[PDB]
Amino acid sequence: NFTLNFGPQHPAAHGVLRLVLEMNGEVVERAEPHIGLLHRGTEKLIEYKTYLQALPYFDRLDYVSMMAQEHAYSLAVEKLLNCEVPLRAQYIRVLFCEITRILNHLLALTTHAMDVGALTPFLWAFEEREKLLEFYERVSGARMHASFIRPGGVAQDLPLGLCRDIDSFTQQFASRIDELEEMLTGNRIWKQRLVDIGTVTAQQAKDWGFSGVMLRGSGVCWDLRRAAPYDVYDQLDFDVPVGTRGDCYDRYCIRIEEMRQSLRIIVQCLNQMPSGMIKADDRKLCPPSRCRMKLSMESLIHHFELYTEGFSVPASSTYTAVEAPKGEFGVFLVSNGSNRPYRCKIRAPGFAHSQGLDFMSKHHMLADVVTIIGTQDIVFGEVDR
Amino acid sequence: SNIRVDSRGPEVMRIIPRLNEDINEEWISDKTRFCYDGLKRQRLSDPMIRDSDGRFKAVSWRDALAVVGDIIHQVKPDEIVGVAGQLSDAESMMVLKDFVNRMGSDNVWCEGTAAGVDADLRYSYLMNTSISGLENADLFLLIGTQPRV
Amino acid sequence: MDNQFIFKYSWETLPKKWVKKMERSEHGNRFDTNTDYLFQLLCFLKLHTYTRVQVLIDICGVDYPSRKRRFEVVYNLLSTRYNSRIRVQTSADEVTRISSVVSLFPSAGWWEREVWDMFGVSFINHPDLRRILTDYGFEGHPLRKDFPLSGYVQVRYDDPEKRVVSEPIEMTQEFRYFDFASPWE
Amino acid sequence: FLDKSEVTDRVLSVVKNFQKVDPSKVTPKANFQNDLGLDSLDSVEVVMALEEEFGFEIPDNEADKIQSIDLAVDFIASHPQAK
Amino acid sequence: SKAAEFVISKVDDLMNWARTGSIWPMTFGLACCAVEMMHTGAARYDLDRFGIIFRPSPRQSDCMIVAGTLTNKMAPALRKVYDQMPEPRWVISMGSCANGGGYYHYSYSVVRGCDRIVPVDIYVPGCPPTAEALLYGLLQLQKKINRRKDFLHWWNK
Amino acid sequence: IGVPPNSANLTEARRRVFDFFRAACRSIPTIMDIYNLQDVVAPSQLRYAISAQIRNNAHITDPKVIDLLIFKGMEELTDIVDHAKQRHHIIGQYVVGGKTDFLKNFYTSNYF
Amino acid sequence: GVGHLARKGTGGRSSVSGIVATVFGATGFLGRYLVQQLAKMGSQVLVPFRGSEDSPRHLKLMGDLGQVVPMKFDPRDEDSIKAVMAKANVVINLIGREYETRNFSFEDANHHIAEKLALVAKEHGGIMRYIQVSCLGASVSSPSRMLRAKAAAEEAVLNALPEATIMRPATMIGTEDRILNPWSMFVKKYGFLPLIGGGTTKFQPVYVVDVAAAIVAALKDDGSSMGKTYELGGPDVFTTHELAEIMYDMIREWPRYVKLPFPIAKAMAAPRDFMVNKVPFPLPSPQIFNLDQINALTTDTLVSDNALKFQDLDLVPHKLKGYPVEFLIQYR
Amino acid sequence: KVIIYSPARTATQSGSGKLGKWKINFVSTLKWENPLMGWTSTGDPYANVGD
Amino acid sequence: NIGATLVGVDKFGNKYYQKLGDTQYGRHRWVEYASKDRYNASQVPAEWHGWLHFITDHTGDELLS
Ligand SMILES: NC(=O)C1=CN([C@@H]2O[C@H](COP(=O)(O)OP(=O)(O)OC[C@H]3O[C@@H](n4cnc5c(N)ncnc54)[C@H](OP(=O)(O)O)[C@@H]3O)[C@@H](O)[C@H]2O)C=CC1
Ligand SMILES: CCCCCCCCCCCC(=O)SCCNC(=O)CCNC(=O)[C@H](O)C(C)(C)COP(=O)(O)O
Ligand code: SF4
Repeated sequence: NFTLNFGPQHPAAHGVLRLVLEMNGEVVERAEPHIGLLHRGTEKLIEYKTYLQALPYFDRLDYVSMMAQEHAYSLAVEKLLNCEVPLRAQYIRVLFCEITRILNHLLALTTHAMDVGALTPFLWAFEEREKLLEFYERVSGARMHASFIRPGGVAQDLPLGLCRDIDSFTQQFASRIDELEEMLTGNRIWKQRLVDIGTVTAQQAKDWGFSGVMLRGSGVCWDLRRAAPYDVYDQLDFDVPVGTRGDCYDRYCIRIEEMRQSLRIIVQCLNQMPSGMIKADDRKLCPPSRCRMKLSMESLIHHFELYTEGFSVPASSTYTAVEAPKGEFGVFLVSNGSNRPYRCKIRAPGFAHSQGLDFMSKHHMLADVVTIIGTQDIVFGEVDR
Repeated sequence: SNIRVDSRGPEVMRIIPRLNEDINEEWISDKTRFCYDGLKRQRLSDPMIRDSDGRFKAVSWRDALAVVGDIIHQVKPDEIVGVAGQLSDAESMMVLKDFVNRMGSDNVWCEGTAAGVDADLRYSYLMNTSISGLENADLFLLIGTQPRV
Repeated sequence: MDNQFIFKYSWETLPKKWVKKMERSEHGNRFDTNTDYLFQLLCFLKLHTYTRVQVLIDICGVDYPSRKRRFEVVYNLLSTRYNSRIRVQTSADEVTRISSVVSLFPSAGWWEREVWDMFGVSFINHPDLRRILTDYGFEGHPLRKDFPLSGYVQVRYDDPEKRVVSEPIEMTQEFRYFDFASPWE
Repeated sequence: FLDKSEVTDRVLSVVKNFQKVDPSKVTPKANFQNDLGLDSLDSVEVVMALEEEFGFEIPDNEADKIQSIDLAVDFIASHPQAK
Repeated sequence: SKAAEFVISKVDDLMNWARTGSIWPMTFGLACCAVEMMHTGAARYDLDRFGIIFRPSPRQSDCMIVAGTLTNKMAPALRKVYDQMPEPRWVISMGSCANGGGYYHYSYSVVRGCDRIVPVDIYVPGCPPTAEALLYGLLQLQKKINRRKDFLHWWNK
Repeated sequence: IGVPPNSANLTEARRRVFDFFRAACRSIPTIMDIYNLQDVVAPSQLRYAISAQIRNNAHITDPKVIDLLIFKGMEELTDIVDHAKQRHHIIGQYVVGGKTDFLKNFYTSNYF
Repeated sequence: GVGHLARKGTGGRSSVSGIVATVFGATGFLGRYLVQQLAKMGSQVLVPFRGSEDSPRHLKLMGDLGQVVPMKFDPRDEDSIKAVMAKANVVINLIGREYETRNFSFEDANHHIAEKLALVAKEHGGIMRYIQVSCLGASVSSPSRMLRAKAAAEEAVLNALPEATIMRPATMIGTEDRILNPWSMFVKKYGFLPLIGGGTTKFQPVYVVDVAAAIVAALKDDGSSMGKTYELGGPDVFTTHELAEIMYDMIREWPRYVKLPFPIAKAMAAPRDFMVNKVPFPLPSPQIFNLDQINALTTDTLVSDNALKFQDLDLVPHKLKGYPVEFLIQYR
Repeated sequence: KVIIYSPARTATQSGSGKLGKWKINFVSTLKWENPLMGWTSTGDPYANVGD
Repeated sequence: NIGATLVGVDKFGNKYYQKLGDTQYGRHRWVEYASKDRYNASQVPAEWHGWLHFITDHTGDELLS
């Protein structure tokens, strides 16, 4: 057999994808992904930054799901600090994590459909993507890399009309999902290009470290929001979709259902969001109000110390994982008692998924490798840090 | 005195004391503290040789060394004099002494106490009582010295 | 199921000569074992009925230049059946080869390659132990504490040579390290 | 089988390219590591040069057995592949 | 010069008009700036409306948008892709990472600016740049193209 | 295949050194074809280069250090066998190559 | 003439040398290497260009940031040359043309521009080192019109500035030379390489990086180079036959020569001589059959046995058989 | 050539928290000034590793 | 520019228009540049920049005072 190279430099398939395929005929016998083209040394750069200074690094890890990584980093810091978060801040964090999950699912589904060849749903989905990036651009100052979720509470409060506009969005997102589903689910070409492609058993998913939609497509009912709940996820009602055959079609159906359930969770968070303050009251770990720093001596001292040295985490180490849209996103944070993290490993779900591309694609057509790659929802910002 | 030089890049910002129970004991003088200003003013940076009219022109290291090495061979061995400064370190003084001795001269000395002082026994030019040992003294007799300056 | 139960059960069931340090806390139940008992411990913890740990979350190294055994290798484990997490740690220096666990957990290959790339720890019986993240021909292991943040070499295009070349690093603005540590900590 | 003349020439010629081997001492019976004071690296380098002047291969268990040029030239003369 | 100052001017204006009206960039998506490029070409901003259509291969593209962190392992491929485009070509650097290394400037495996590998014509600042910021960058590139006088300079030499 | 277990004595280290050297020697013809090194370098200058590297790392007496050196050399050889590294890189590394040193250094810069 | 350099670094890209050079005509073949070697030591280079702004684009990569500053000028205008020369302690001249464009004749492009640059350096006192690059065969008696103009520019620049060094290289070989590349293009387009003199003329080709390094070494001298005329030539004295055979070795093509006597090639290159004038000033530039170049291949051009060479600068030229000609594999 | 030393307490503060740790000083003094913006340039990889 | 209301005029001559939206919006805050020579793509002053980008509801004539 001969040796083949797919390096697509154009972001019509990821952009930094490098597959070295060994093809016998039209089948592929092994897929060896060469990673490292987006290894920017993020893990080492964290050790040279303050805990506050290292927060924006997590925005750029999984750049389709920004709030998910910040939530995990903040939860790890709170665990190592034993910092209590107010209820309103928790509700805001859950609301924006579910908005992020919807954004990631839309981008994944339609970028996967465009690789297959369905050009129309891509722009239809990016319209709603623009609508949600508007909500990110309102609360923070950035459309994508919003350093909104922070270890203490949340960065700053919500503007006046955000709840009303999000409700107006949720009034029609159901019909948007319905149209997108009508374009693809019933189509016979879409079924023929996904059914029985990329089948994985539950044992294989567990052995290879699969998580999220990859794991739940094989019949394993494992959701981190229900097994190890965090924030106010245990006060909200939502179902966990589970696959039956493990192929690429079940992954797509579960990705639709998860986005519908995220809409449901968003509605519940909007309805039940209480009033109160958005940060921990321990000003030794959170910034003072701009009116208090300019009027009180101790508030000014706290502001100075926080924005030069930051807070110091007591010497400990822990692993905290959240249910990122891709799967289980974990942060292994080690602290030596100083103002800078001693070690911070980022456990990316895309790493364990791109590692398993070799066995999912074996004895498959060459044209099925793109579908197998697109069903895993891989971005290389997290695959190689 | 033991100091702690703080710098920001290629320049010295400030000088602060450093603990030494036997020499300075957490204090330094004003001259020590505020001498860092002169390290960046009127600094010689290029080898220079006078011209026919009497002006200094910047010259490479090779040519200046060539000029001095050519002139050093035209003078009698006892005509050579080497004088070390007050800020010189021991290694450079040793090298200067060796260089002047090999040329056939023996006139090497320092800026100040170099008028013919006998350094043959090493108790005649040192504080045989340590500075920290002065705390046990009962009577100080300062013979022609002003330690304040 | 819980940290209070797993701790006691593994205290009783596990052979005593394997584990030499057991922490039971809310940050995580850890096990510290010698490098020659790691594979045995993980095989036991993967097959036992009451400790069915079937998911290896990740493998990470930690650098402690002040220790004799410089590197600490951490195995974060997950049990889906009992909804519990277990962490197992070992210690190795720069010139000892620790046993690989790709036989038990097939996903361990890429994290072991990443650990070798980032810290220089070699794994016995690894099907292919080559660098996975650093550039081709990279010299040195970046995640060590003694490795400079910006590295040793720099990359630029050489027009006469008509190729992208590697040169010794020379920063136009050096990294400014700010010392914010307080004496009253 | 091969005649002794050509194999003797081919083993007497290539050995003088080590920038230290004395041309006066090389002969059909001259041990590599013992008689010439060679190193084990040179002891394997001579065997490698034997497969550097031809395409045949020497297994790892056929290189460390006898470091004698007489047995080496006998083995070369008993190499059907060469000519 | 009775008509050269006129005819050469008009033919050069025609050349510049064609080049500004039909730009075919090659998007070199590398990181989160690729999401902003995809948003720019989507329905809201409609990069197609100005005549810009993206191309997969460098054989048919006259522009090249480097948008993402350029690593040491990826720079040879970047240069190889750049060397394959036809002569009237331009490079647009998008985001802080492509401009000067950005947030990974002091990394051991990051090229501190794509301008060390390829000559850059327009720098679009941001992290990530707004889609309208990329529109402004493409408009600035168009403005620069209109400044070219290829036929007049060819005549003058 | 798998990484060999750590050695126990210097004899095993020497045997692995010889095995790696032979593997590199068998790898010489392949490099001459993957890269256009035919009319560039003699087939023995490279052999001398590997011999010189082994000889200048030959003062090591720790079997673990020798095994790590062999492993790194094998990784470098595998990288060179593949088209991963550029052509001038191996030619930049694998080629064999008056008043006073002090005075030249003095003329160059103050930092020796 | 010491005072034109002050090292402030490790001699790398971000290092600083006290050299601020204005390299005229740096958008050509030799400039691409001279500017690269100047920028490697940390010397700021001003690259004055004319016409399109895309010509100096490839030179921005060579410096770190602000080290290379392209500036437009017009050789006809005198204020532009003064403007692009103000901040400069060193001026290097590379302006020259081997063919004739109706706007700029053989004398204009090779002599008048150099004379104007030397003058402008004279009134603008402050350029410590001035370098003018002529051709090895430059002589008043030379039949080739280009060489005579270069020689006249030599006496002009010496008269205008006695301290100006004259680097006088021979035919250059490199990735973008105009001798090996046109030959290979003719071979790949027509199958045979014509020999204008029958492959008998002898000359000394020099690798271009060696010439650039020689200019750099002359800049970083001990002062002996000032007011000298070096003759830069390669190690081996080749001929049009041997170089063509080496090219066929690199191109991997079966040799096929068509010998052409001097008169027939002279008459076949004649049409472009009396067709310089036409409705368009531009005309397809000659590739191998320049009448001036053919006239230049009538007298053997060798480095003088009694003139300065590479070995007087502590340099050794590359052998033009391996690395120097490896660029020809692109046509293989 | 490196220097192994224990940094001492600063004279402007009475706290003794940043004491007892040992550092390796690489004596990395080769720095200059960028002649475009005045930034401090360096060519030494061990510019701040020990700190 | 048909069925639209002119909000105000700029110092550069730029005219700002507004249209009323109901449920989907579109063409409700735009500028008619007073120039046509490529318009430089950035000629909106600071007082009118906020109104155009929906940052503030003040027109820009009111932002001056
Ligand atoms: N084999 C060779 O190449 C040899 C070269 N030399 C000499 O070396 C020098 C440069 O070498 P090379 O670079 O190879 O030759 P090039 O022709 O490649 O250099 C040409 C340069 O001259 C400039 N130039 C030409 N005419 C004018 C003009 N009328 N006004 C302004 N600028 C002008 C060009 O600018 P533009 O491109 O914008 O016109 C270009 O920058 C020349 O003087 C050449 O004679 C010496 C011996 C042999
Ligand atoms: C193109 C090819 C790519 C790869 C080329 C290779 C690149 C890496 C080269 C390897 C680098 C190393 O250090 S790997 C090899 C390093 N290992 C040793 O040096 C072992 C210590 N040496 C000894 O024991 C003896 O001196 C001995 C020399 C054995 C003989 O002498 P004797 O038997 O009498 O005792
Ligand atoms: S500039 Fe910012 S958004 Fe763009 S690739 Fe770099 S980090 Fe990501």
